[PDB]
Formats: sequence, C-alpha cells, structure tokens
Amino acid sequence: CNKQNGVKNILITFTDCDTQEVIGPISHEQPDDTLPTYKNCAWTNTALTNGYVQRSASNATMTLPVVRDLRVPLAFYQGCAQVDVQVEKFDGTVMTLTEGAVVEPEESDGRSVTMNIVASEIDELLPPGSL
Amino acid sequence: NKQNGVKNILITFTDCDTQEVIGPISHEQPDDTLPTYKNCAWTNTALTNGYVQRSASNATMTLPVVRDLRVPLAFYQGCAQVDVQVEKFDGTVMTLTEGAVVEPEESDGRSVTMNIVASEIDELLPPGSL
Amino acid sequence: CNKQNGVKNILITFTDCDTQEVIGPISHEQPDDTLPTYKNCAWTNTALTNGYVQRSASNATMTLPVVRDLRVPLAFYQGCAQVDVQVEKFDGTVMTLTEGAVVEPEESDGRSVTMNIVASEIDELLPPGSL
Amino acid sequence: NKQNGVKNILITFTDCDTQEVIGPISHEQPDDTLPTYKNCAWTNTALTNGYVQRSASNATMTLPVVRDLRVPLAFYQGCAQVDVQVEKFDGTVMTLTEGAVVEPEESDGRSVTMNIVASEIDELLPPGSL
Amino acid sequence: DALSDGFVRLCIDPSLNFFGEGCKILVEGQMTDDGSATPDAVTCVTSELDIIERFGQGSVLTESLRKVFCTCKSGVSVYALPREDAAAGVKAVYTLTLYMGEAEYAVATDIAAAIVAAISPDFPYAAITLTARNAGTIGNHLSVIYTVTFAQTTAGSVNPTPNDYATVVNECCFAVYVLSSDDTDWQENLRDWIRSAWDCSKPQCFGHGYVFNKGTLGQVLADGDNSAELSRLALPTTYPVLPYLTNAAYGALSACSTCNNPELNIQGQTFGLLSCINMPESCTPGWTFGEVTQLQANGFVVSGPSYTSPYIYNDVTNYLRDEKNRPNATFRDASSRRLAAATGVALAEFLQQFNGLAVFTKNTNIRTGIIGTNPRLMLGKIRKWAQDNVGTLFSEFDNINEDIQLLTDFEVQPKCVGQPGIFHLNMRYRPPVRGARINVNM
Amino acid sequence: ATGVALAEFLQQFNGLAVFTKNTNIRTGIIGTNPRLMLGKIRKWAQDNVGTLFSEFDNINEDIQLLTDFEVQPKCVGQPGIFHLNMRYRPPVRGARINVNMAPAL
Amino acid sequence: DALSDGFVRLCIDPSLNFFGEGCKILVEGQMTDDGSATPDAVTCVTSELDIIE
Amino acid sequence: TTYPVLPYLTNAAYGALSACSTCNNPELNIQGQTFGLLSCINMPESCTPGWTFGEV
Repeated sequence: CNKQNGVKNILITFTDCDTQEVIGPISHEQPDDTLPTYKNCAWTNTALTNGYVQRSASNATMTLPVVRDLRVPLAFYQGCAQVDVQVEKFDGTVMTLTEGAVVEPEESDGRSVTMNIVASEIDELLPPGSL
Repeated sequence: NKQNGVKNILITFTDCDTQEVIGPISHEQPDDTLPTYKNCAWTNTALTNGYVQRSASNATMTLPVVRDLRVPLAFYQGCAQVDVQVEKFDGTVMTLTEGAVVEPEESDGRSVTMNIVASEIDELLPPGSL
Repeated sequence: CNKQNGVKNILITFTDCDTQEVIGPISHEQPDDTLPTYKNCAWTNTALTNGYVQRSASNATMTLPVVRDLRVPLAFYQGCAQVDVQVEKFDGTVMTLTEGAVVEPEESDGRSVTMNIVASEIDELLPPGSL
Repeated sequence: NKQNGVKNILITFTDCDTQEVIGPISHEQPDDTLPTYKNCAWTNTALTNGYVQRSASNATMTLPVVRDLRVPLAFYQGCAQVDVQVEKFDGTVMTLTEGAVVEPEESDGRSVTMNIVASEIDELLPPGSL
Repeated sequence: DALSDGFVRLCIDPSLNFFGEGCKILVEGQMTDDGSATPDAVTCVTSELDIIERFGQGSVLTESLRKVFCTCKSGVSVYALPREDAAAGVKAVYTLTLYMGEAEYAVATDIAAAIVAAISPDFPYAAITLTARNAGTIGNHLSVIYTVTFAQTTAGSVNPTPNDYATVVNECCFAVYVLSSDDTDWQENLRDWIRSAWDCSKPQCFGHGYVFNKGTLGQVLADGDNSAELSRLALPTTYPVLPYLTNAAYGALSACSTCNNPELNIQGQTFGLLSCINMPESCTPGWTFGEVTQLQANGFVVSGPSYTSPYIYNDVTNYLRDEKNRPNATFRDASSRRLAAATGVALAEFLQQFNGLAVFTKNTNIRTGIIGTNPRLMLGKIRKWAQDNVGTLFSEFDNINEDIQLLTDFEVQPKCVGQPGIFHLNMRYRPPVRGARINVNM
Repeated sequence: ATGVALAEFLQQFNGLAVFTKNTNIRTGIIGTNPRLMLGKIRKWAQDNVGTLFSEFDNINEDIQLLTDFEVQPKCVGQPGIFHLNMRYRPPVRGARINVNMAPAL
Repeated sequence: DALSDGFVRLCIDPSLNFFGEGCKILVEGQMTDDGSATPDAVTCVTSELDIIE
Repeated sequence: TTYPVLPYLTNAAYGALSACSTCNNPELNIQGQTFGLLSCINMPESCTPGWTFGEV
C-alpha cells in the first residue's frame, strides 16, 4: 500500500527532568494536514569559494506537530521533559529518535502543539529493499 | 469533550499605585482567536550534537479579551497587576497570579490583547491524568 | 535528563566579615540566559620558547550572575561578605565552593548582580561514571 | 574531497600529580569554529629593507572541544598534559605530543576552548605531496 | 560523649564491603579425611585462614585454594566443591634415596632425618618415602629435582566420577570453574554440564571452565575436542610444577582480571603473569617450536617461563569447528565468550521494556491514546539500540538492514500453530576489532 | 472487568421502549429496535480496542443480538428479553522473544 | 542469571543461517573406492571437512 | 518436598501481593524480579531451588 504520503503511528515517551518519571509510549494524532518534517544528516554544510564546502557539526532536527494528550501536562510538550519520539509512515518508513529536547517552545492554544525536536541522531528504518 | 474553546475568563486588577483590588470580573472573547499559553518556565536553545542549553525564562499568556466599560483602559496596558483565570470547555483550567503586561499595543478602545507574564502558570488537568 | 546544559540549583551562604553572622543557604535564580562560568585548575600557564610552558600560582575563579534576594543587603553581593556557593547543573555535576570572596564588584541596578568569586579550589562532583 | 572539517579528534590526558594516563577519547566539536594550527615552529618579525629576524617560538594549537562528562574539568584547563591527534575530512592528520594548555580561559562547563602549546606538529599530507 | 548525642550514629568497623561480592569462582577438587567440610557440597571459603581445618592438610583442594587466594587479593567471592577419594583409589608412592611442587615447598640417615624435619607440613605427599595424600592419578604428576635419586615406585589409579552437577550446583550461577583433576571423563562431564548451562531451553548461567592436559604431543590432542566450554591448557610431559596449582592460578587470574572488564585478553608479561607460580630457572620451555605451533592451532593454551614466574600464550578456548564448517574463529579467543555473555545480558536488559506492553499485530495499527506498539516500531527501536552500541559491544556493521530481523510467531509457525505475544528476533552481530598482528617489516 | 464494563454500558436499555418485528419507530417516541441496539453495541465494542478487547477477527460475526421471540419456540418467548452473544478476545501482551545470535569475525 | 528469567530466552549459536539454502549447485565426477558415499546417488555436502572421507 | 518455609506463609504472601498489586490494575502479571517478588518471605542461602528441571 505504497504511493501514499502520511504518518500512521506517532509514539512519544516523556521523561521528566526533575522528577525522572517515565510516561509512555503514548500514541498521538496530527492536528492538521501538515506532515511531520525531518532532517537526518547531522552535519550542516556551507558554501565556500569554487565548490569547496565547510562541514560544521549540527543536529538531526525533527519538526512534529501533534495534538496533546489530555492526560499529560502541557508543560511536557514545551521543553520541561525529554521525549523519545518514533513515527511510522504509510510507506513503511520509521523514524526512531531517543533523548530529544524541544528547543523553541512556541505558544500553543492548549490543543495543538508544534514540536521542534533536536537529538543526536535519527535512524531510518527504510522499508525492505535498499541500495 | 472534543470542543476546543474557552468558557469563562476571570481577571482581577490590582492597581500598582493605589493598591486597590478589583475583581474577579468575568470577561468576553473579542474574536475567534483563542488564548495562547506557554507553561514551561525555561526557554531552550539549539546547540551542536543534540545538546541543548536550558536558560531560565518566564511563563507567558496571550489573552485577547473585550474590555469592561467599568474598568479604565490603562489597567489592560500595564498599569495594574492581573490575576487571570481561564477555563476551557474540556475542563482544563489555567490559573495565573501576579501577572504583568509586557508589550502593550495601540488598542482601539474595545478589544485589547494582553501579553501577560508570570513566574508559573497552573494547569488543572480534568480528571484522569498521567 | 542529561544532554541539557544549564543550571538547576544555586545555593549561597553569606558570612559577614564584620558581625561574623551566617545567613543561608538560600536558593537563588538566574537573571538572564547567561550560565555561570567556572575555572577549576588553580594554576595558570604562560607561553615560553620552544614548547615549554611556565606554571604559576593562580586561583579557581567563578562568575555567578544571580538575582539578588530582597531579604539580603546588596552589600553582601558586592564583596562586603564571604560566600559559600554551590551550583548543580542539569547533568548532575555539582560545583562546591567554600570561603569565597567577590573581587571586582560592578554597579548593579538593584535586581541582577554578577559575582566574580575567588577561592583556593573548586570541587567537581562529576556524576557517576568516571575515568 | 572538496570538504573542510574535522572528522576525528583524539586527546589523551596525563595528570601532572599522579601520572595517570586516560584515553585516547574521541571528542566533539562545540560549534562551527574549526581547530586552528600554527605548525611552523619559528616566528618571524619584520626588519629594515627586506630582512627578517628569525626567532624561536611554539607550535600552538587552538582546540575547541566538548568536554567529556567522565573527565574532570580541570584537565581541560592546564592541570594535565594533553596528547592530541586530529584528522580532517580530506585525510590530513595533525599529531601533537607533550602539549600543555597555556591560557585557560574560564569556561561554562560544557564547551572548552583549549590553547595547546607544543614543540612541533606533524602533518600527514594525504597521498600526493610536493 | 558530647557532639554524638543524637542526629548521628557512628558504626566504626573495618569489615564492611560497600561494593558487594562480585565474580564468584568455584574450585573443584578432592579433600582428605582430616578436614571438616561435607563432601559434594558447595561451600564459601572467605580467608587464608584455617582452610586446612575444613578441607584437610595437604589435599589438592587446599593448595588450589591457597594459590587462588595468593593470586587474587580482592573483588571475588571464592567457592569450593570438595570431593572424596574413590573406594578403590590407590595412593601413588615415591621414594628418595631439592625442588618439589612449587618454590615454597623446596628445601645418609642423618640427611633424611633433617630433611623430613624441614619438609613443609602442607606438602601433598607424606614423608625417604613419599606417598600421595590423596588416592588417584593426581599424585602421578610429582617431580623432584635437586636445584639423590627419585624415580617413583607405585602409580596411582582410579579417579572419582561424581556426575552429580545438576543436584549439587543447580542454579548458583558461576563465572569461572577450576577443576584440579586430569581425569578426562570428569573434564568431559564438566564440559557437558557447562554446555547444558548454555541451553536455549533454560535460563543460562554463562560460565567457563579451565582444565589441564599433561602428556606427550600425540596424546594431548586426543584428549581435546570441538567444545568451546573449556580452556584446554596443554602441559608438557616434563612439567615441574603440580598441574592443578598452575590451572588454579590461571583461572583465578582470569576471573579477577576480567570480572567487570569482560574484554581484556589474558596475555602479556603484565596482564597474563601468574605471579604466585614459581619455577626453577631453565632454558627449554617444555614443548618444541613445532609442538607449540600445533598446540596453538588446535585450541590448546600454551604456557612458557618468563625463580621465574611462568607466562601463557594464546588465551583461547578449544573451539576449532562449527557443526561441520571448518572456518569458525568466532569463539576461538577466550574473551569472545565474555563478550557474548555481556551482550546477551545487556540485550535482555534492554528488551525488558516490552513486558506487558500491548502489541498490535498484522491486522491493524495503534489507535490514539493506547500505549501499545507494533512489530515495525519495535524492530526500529532495536535497530537504533544496536547502532548506538557500535564501538563498545559490536563492530560497525556489515548490513544492518540484513543483520537484524524481527518476526512474529504467527508468520513463522504454520496456520493455527503460532500463539499470540511471542516474537522471534534474529541478529548477526560482530565482536569489536582489537589489537592483533602488525607484521612489521624493517 | 470486561463483563462488569459491558453490564454498566448496557444499563441505558433497561426500561427503554423497544419496538420488535412489529414495525419501525414513529415520530417523537424515544424507543428503539434490535438493529439499532446491535449497531450501538457493535460500535461500543469497536471503540474499546486496546483496553478491553483485542483488535478483532471479524466484527460482523463476533457480535449478535437476538430477540427472545426468535430464539425460543412459538408462544414461548417473552417481550423485553434479548440474547447477546459476543466472542471476547483479550489484548495481546508481551511474551517470549527467543533471541538468536550468530556472531562472526 | 539476573533478569534472564522468562521473557528473553537466549539461543546463541555460531551456525544459524537466516537466509536458507538458495541457488543449489550440482557437481558430478568420478570418485575412488575409499569414499563412504553411495554411488549414483545425489547428496548434499555440508562442508569441506568430510569430502576426503 | 524439602521446602524450608512454612507453606501457608508463602501462600498468603503470594495471594496478598497478587491482589494488592492488581487492585485497580487487573492486567499486570505477577512475575519477574520487579513484580513477582515476595519481599516479606525469606530463605537461607541455597543452590537447589527444590524442583529440578524436568518436574519444573
């Protein structure tokens, strides 16, 4: 059932920073038609003279808009806790992320929260058939 | 309850000069934009190799309301401390105490947008949690 | 809860040099986004000819930007008292300083004070897992 | 490979009080700034009419790294001897032994900028030289 | 006393192990009737104290425990399994008309009387006529050299074959097994039990046994087999030291060195140095060079001199062949077993998060609000865990998309044969690459 | 737990007007008929997947609702009595993993 | 052992082919009389160790 | 047959632990070192857990 773009499962595990209480992994749902957006390569390049490129260390970011669960405090969605997110797309791809932190908490209306998740590395499950 | 929206907005005004308290007076929503929240009192910042710098910050609230004609307009623009209390339709209650208006805008005299800042904002989390 | 650079708790104990009184330990808070900054090695070095390095006696310094406590006179933050500061980061590290003294006070606006603390040595808790 | 940047950074710590050797350990860059080098062991100075007074100096090295949470912060600020080796993305390798931190600047406890001074730094010059 | 009246309770005592046990070792051997320990019962020996009072004086087990305590100073709890001589056991008898055992045992009628008065009381042979203090073939490995005639008169025979491992030591997991007998049947039985510990049908106590085989080149290989459960230690026919002492020292050194560092190869003049064992200075290192090479090939541990403390090479197990495939060096090195055990326990600990977790199988996907999962997400999480352990547990990889597979029981077993909740994880890891031959050309 | 939860959920029909084979509901009446009861029960069973029941096998067959008239013979049934047959299936949880390792070199 | 009590049941084994057979090949030739294989009968050879016997 | 502890003590501990852990969580299996642990009941150190593999 390929040829379709979208997410099927969104799993988020919250780890408190001061109490160290682990919650999850709870399934979530999209708030709108915008799909989660990813960035795997942990190095940000830059332009130099005559085709040369300078490799500077960076992060594997992931933008993830979800509808907050009513059983979890809103502060957990805005950087007061760690997140171990994992997203499965309709074409079999799975993005696995551990030890992520929300960097820029944008004000949310209390139902939909947009996450800017930053982590060391994001792993792709790459549905069968590779290279 | 699957219905996103606010049901009651209570504001208490404390004049910073005369130390007079007024409220808690119920208020009215001016348009279709809902109040917007930020509870995490820390602002993070992106670093390299997934590290994040946690810097102390403040809890904010963007609350657009319709002014009450029995209250001077200056109270909504930083001349008084505000004790805001907003209850959503799904049972959630946001409680804010000893707030302050940071960036007042040029208001037309009916609808005012309140950029409120407090140390921490409480959440009531309707029954069934964690 | 690791992988997050920041400061969780700051404890300061004031020991007046005139009345020999002791106040604290009182928790404090950051005035802005700058983090407390440390220097542990009690020796400073100097470049010499052909790789050699001159080692001279120095101190373990500390720059602590904090919000003053309204129950404490401002003179205590500006070198009129001795301070025993203790800072715990989010990664578990605890820097302990005893018998300190502010060296170069700066004019403060009455809310935010930046200390320049000096001491013989600063101890690092170095969260579990070492060498 | 038409790419500038470091791939591996190895530092070995030798305490000056207990003669304890730790490492080598791979480290991480703290920001986009790349390590800088001065391999030529002599420093020149300008004189009158083209002449240069040739004088002895050090093979310095400015190494910004992220400290390892298993190593004391004092080891990054001149309390130990550092033996650092670095490899760039183009295959060039700089090797440094018996180096010391010369001007420990007061650091925040995550990112440390080390000013290493050594006798000489050796270069690999990936295949194809002179 | 003042300043201690409440709020604080001092408990000054020098007997407090704040770490707590760690890396238990078991010594198996025979004890004399002079002891007070129950045979065929595992007991904990915790000091260089009485010992003799429990396992007898001069017994092979007593000396093995003494050498183990000599090699190891802290960090291990030592266990012993006493055995009793067989009913038909015949004591070997030697006659003397001086170096014996190890260094600390070293020393017409007037000569004999003074010599006996100086012979160590814990020597395993009764005093000149020397008679074995234990009945069996163990006494046949005594050598006396004057550093005087010594050529033996009686050869011991009949060795115990307990075969009670399941009943005696049922589930007390051990790390290192030391057996102080040359009986091939006993070593094979220990092999069978240790292999039974690595059984897919039962919880596993990953352990390892160290045994010795003394004799000529032709017959020592005939003792060996394809089993990796034991580290066969080849010993030349003219080995001076008592073999069980060397075996116990090697086992104790391996146990204490590894313990919490299950990656270090026991080699080198610094890390594989059996300090307690002492030998007279000599030039011939037992086996010949071709003999040494042949033992190196066929999974036999060779040892050589460095009084000179001995030293071992090729710290490997007796693993040469697969089911029938020749090239298999996976379990050749001794450290590979420790890496396998550590990886297994770490993977078991990591997988613990799926206990009781709702699993949504092939039919559908996870509904919002449920804390369940599906096989694809679990496979991805396991893949990322395997990736994050590169450099400490595994090699980089060959093809992670092909070396890790997760399969539900439904799609493996035939129709209506599979049962829900059970998975099957197939994983081909690779031990990390370490130091090896450099092949320096000058 | 599933039994008591189902008993609690079904309490809305006790005392509710029910229109059997006779005819359909007229305007203004607060009654119901077996088909709508079966639909509501089926949707409730569907909505509890993951906490009480399994995913399902075939929901068109595991849940059936029958009036007492069509079960017992002629003139034997009684009004207001229903027979509900449901084939439960407990949620699937964790169990044996059976890890297989094949090292190399 | 610790935490190896149910659930995870380890089955470590050096020889576990996870692919399974694949692209069979047949070799035909003459043998001496020292072999222990039945003549004119196709058999699967496990490895190189037993070919001589 | 060679069980040291008084059987009713172990039985009561097991029943109490099972009921007491489940209560409002009627899904957790009473098993594993974390959940199937009878803290009150104690035994002397031993290596033979009674039943052997076959009868287990």
